[PDB]
Order: sequence, then C-alpha cells, then structure tokens
Amino acid sequence: GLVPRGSHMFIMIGERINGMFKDIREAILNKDPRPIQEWARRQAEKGAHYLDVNTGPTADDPVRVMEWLVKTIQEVVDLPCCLDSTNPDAIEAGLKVHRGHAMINSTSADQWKMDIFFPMAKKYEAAIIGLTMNEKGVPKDANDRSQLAMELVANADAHGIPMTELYIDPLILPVNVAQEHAVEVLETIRQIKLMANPAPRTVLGLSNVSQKCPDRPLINRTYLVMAMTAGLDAAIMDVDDDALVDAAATAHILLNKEIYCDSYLKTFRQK
Amino acid sequence: GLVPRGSHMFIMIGERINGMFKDIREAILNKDPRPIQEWARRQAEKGAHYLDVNTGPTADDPVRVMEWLVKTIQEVVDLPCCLDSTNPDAIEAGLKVHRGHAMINSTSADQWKMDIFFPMAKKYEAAIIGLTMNEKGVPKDANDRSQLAMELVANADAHGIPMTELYIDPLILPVNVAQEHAVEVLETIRQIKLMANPAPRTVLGLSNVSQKCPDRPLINRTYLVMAMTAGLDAAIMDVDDDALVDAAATAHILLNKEIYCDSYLKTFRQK
Ligand SMILES: CN1c2c(nc(N)[nH]c2=O)NC[C@@H]1CNc1ccc(C(=O)N[C@@H](CCC(=O)O)C(=O)O)cc1
Ligand SMILES: CN1c2c(nc(N)[nH]c2=O)NC[C@@H]1CNc1ccc(C(=O)N[C@@H](CCC(=O)O)C(=O)O)cc1
Repeated sequence: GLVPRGSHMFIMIGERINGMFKDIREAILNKDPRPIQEWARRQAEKGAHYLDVNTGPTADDPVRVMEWLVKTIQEVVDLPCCLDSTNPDAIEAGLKVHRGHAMINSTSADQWKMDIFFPMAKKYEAAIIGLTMNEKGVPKDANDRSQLAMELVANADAHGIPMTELYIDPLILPVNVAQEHAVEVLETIRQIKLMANPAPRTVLGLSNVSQKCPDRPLINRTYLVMAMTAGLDAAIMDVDDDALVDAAATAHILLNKEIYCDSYLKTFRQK
Repeated sequence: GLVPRGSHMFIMIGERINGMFKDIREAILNKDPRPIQEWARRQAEKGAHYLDVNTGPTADDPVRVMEWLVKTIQEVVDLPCCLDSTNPDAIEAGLKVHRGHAMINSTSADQWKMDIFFPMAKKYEAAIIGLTMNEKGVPKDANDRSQLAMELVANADAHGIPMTELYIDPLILPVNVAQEHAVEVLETIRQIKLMANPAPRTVLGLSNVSQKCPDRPLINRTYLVMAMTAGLDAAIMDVDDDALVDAAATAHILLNKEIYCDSYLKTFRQK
C-alpha cells in the first residue's frame, strides 16, 4: 500500500540548464560559460542531487554543445548530470566527458531506442530514465502506461541494468489541456513500484503539469506532494522554488522516510 | 487504485467553534451569541459545508450549552452542524433543535458507544463519524486501524445506516511526537474505501497532524493533499486558512473530480 518500503532520500534534478530558456540558449550561442556556471552553482546550493542538461534548439553540432555544457558545469560544481537529449550521439559524448555516474534522459519504449540506449547505460554505468510511450503516442489510461513500463523493465533487465538504476517516467501533461492524465499518472507511479524487487524507481518532469497555466507554483507543488504519496522517487523540477522544496521536505517527513525534527526543512536540503 | 471512482465535492467542516478556543469558551460563559455568530458567518463565507460544534470544558450543563450553540449558529447561517461531544445526551439535544441533517462526532468502536450512537443517527437521519479506536487505545498499524473500521462498518450496516452516511476517522496524531502514524493513517484511508459498495466515507480532524509543531499551516496543507490522494472525503479543518483551501482545491482538480478552469480556486469554494 502507501507505506513506503524504502527510506531513500527524494532525488531532486534541477531543471534549469535547458536551452529552451533564452539565457541558456544565448550562453551556448556566445560560448559564454558564465550563465551556465551560475545556474549550476545556484541549483547545487539549493540542494539538487543532479543537474538536467538540455541543449535546446540549435543549428550547432549537438555533440560539441553537450560536451561543452557538461564540462563547464562540472568545473564549478561537483554534481552528476542528467543528460537530456533525443540524440544518442550527444548523450554518449556527454558520458565520455562526465565525471562520476550520470543519468540518461531518456529512452522511449520504442524497441530501436531501447536497443541503443540501454547498452549505453550499462557501458557507462549511468542511471537511465525510460518514458512510457512509443511512436503510437503517450497512452491515456494508467493501464496502458503500465504496460509500457513493464516493457521497459524487461529490456533493462535483459541488458543487465539493475532496477535501482532504472527510472520510469509516466509523462505528466498540463492540467489545463490534459487534466484527466494527472490522476492516471499517479496510479501508474503506484503500479510501477510493484513490478519487481527491488522495484524500478520513478521520475517526472514535474513542471509539465503546469505549463501555460495560471498559478504554476501552486499546481507544481500540489502535484509533487500527490506524486510522492503515490511513490515518486525523483523529479526534474525547479529547485529554485523554495515553496516547492518546502512541500517536498514536508511530504518526505509525513511519509516517515526521514526522522522528524523542528529543523527538517533545512535538513532535507543537505540530504 | 488511486483513480477515484466518485466525483463528489470534498466536504469541509469548519473547526473553529470549539470551546477549546478562549473566545468561544468566554462567549459560552457570558451567553454572548456574538462571537459564535461571527465565526459561523466567517466559516460559511469561506465555504464550509458543515460547522463543527464543541462545547469545550465546562461546568455548565452540556445539554443546554449544545442546544444554545446550535440554535445561535443556525439563526444566522444556513449550514448543518457537526455535533462534537463525548456526551450522548448533549448530542441528542443538539439533534432535536437542529434544522436539516446533522453529523454526529463521534462514536468509537467501543460496543456500548456504537450501541448508543448508531440508533441516534438513524432516528435523526444524521451522518455519523466513527473513530477507529476503543478503550484499548488507538492502534498503531494501518492493519489494526482497518480492523476497527470494519467493525464500525458492520455495526452501521446492522443499524440500517447507509455507507454514504458513515465517515470513518483513522485518527491523525501530531508529526512531532507521533510521526510514524501519519503514513499509517494514509494507508487506512485507502483500505476503508475498499470495504463496501458504495464505500464508507472518510474524515480526519486535520489540524491534529500539526498540534504544537513549528509551521502548522505548511504541515496541515501538505498532509491534506496526501490524504486526499489516498481517498479522503472530508476534513474538520481551518477553512479560514486560504492557503489550505487553495491546496485542497488544487488537489481536487488534479484528482479529476471537478472540471478544470482558470477560476477553479473560486469555483471550488462555491461548491
Ligand atoms: C519535457 N520535460 C521532461 C524532461 N525529462 C523527462 N524525463 N520528462 C519530462 O517530462 N525534460 C524536459 C522537460 C522538463 N524540464 C522543463 C524545463 C522547463 C520548463 C518550463 O516551464 N519552461 C519555461 C521556459 C521559460 C522561458 O522560455 O524563458 C516556460 O514557461 O515554458 C518545463 C519543463
Ligand atoms: C480532536 N480533533 C478531532 C475532532 N473530531 C474528529 N472526528 N477527529 C479529530 O481528530 N474534533 C476536535 C479536533 C479537531 N478540531 C480542532 C480544533 C482546533 C485545534 C487547534 O489547533 N487548537 C488550537 C487552539 C488555540 C487556542 O486555544 O486559542 C491550538 O493551537 O491548540 C485542533 C483541532
């Protein structure tokens, strides 16, 4: 049921160095390491366990862009990177220059993607996010999402990837246009936690639940709490949002995964 | 699983007219209807579906106190009362003067209490809260709480009480002294929702999760969201806390129990 079997700390993956944001896009254009390194530091300070790294749209060679991002981040910060790209060569390139164990974001449930990405994760000893979806699209029901989760689990195992290295992403969509999905995603999280011992982990790009909605911060933090209750292990999230991190810390306590103390908000942040 | 079978609006029971609070205690002493009527109005305005009514400690006759509270409330407000007392004569007295259908708070799983209170609820057509506990104390595990829930369900049914009239209370305790209970309560909520068709409802005195803890509002609203995810139907709560009601409204939307709109915070409040 909802009593968590594990005590593992919740994994916060800072979402902010992503070329979708103008300041990151322009730093990449100008090859200016300053905005990159500032955001790496700010997120580290706020307590991120990993830093997401996404080139964004570029006409530049994604391989060079990724190597660059990864090295300039890890120069000023000791944190592993969550390498976020649809380009396997870009991912492998970041992995070759990465210090420590990385996370790969992501592979789909498409067979040819699994076939490429899983070997990469084993070879480099990286964690890997599988998304529940394939070229037929992202499913609606929890039952259809769970079916793709099982397929991801099977392939991961067959490539010799430990379940503690595998993070399944149910794909949260915005509540305004997508509303009915948010509860199906919650149930999928619950089901994934059942699929093996030890169980696969679970992750969400969290901010997607609110994209283009009126009070983003309130919706984001409400849903993170719901997802954590359902069994969520990790989120790509804005770690710069103090209210959001406050909510996660409070939920982690109420879940009995860390011993309560009056200082728990501060303690949660230092891990 | 976590996809709710029903669309019912979340039931907010205003906690504030309770003799534990000095201003209420003194209004009762002086027989001053003003503070009572102000709090009835404020809570109604904030969107409460019921108003909790608790005499608090008194050397006065609880029967007279209760009749008085109930009449002075319902004079200025059209809302039903949730009659909160350990004294069955006080409860029956409020029920005789009550306009509309009341709620009784509460009976324990003690046989002699069930034997007294259930007939009262059927006779007066009142909803009734059962608490999961008896003279052996409040159980620790969800499994032990659920066992008392089943016993409450059985007695309610045997008295001809519909499950839609029955609200089972798992008994939340403060996270500072009680921390391990909060997750057991969540699992109990989940289990209760399984025990019949239609299912019994569930309720928490919510503010108990934070009593004598440092940031009460944050802990209260985090846990309400978790409990709603688990299937919570109703809470005795501070409806005057706008952040708390904002959180519940957001969770209700994310649960798909009401159709999303940009105005949903306001819409949730008008029911
Ligand atoms: C698809 N999301 C996602 C993922 N990875 C996984 N595994 N799952 C996911 O759902 N990586 C990318 C993204 C998560 N990251 C983000 C990052 C930013 C914003 C965001 O809110 N963008 C701002 C940009 C502001 C600007 O352009 O200046 C926005 O308001 O749109 C959302 C999600
Ligand atoms: C035991 N709680 C409870 C219930 N009913 C049910 N079914 N379940 C419950 O757990 N009724 C009473 C109470 C819920 N109501 C309340 C009301 C106020 C406070 C509270 O926080 N009290 C303030 C009082 C401040 C003052 O005295 O001025 C406090 O800070 O202690 C807690 C719970």
